Amino acid sequence: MSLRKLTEGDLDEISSFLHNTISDFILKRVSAKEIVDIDITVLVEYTDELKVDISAELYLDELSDADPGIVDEAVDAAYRSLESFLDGFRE
Repeated sequence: MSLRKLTEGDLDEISSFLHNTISDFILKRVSAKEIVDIDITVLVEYTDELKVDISAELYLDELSDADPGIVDEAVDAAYRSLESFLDGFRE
């Protein structure tokens, strides 16, 4: 481990990195202009043990047509990119 004392700042740098990771993954899956909107909430908590919880919603136009997992791929890509980003600190 080679980081800082995890408080609101560090935890939001991670919440923002996770939000961008899903957003950029959604943009490498389907266009921001085929999308009506996206709703992404990243939660991180510490109660003797560490919790990280990622909720993402992807709202396409009533005309678009995309893959039956394209959102789940973004959240999984964020969780697995977090697990390997943490391999840089926890192995």
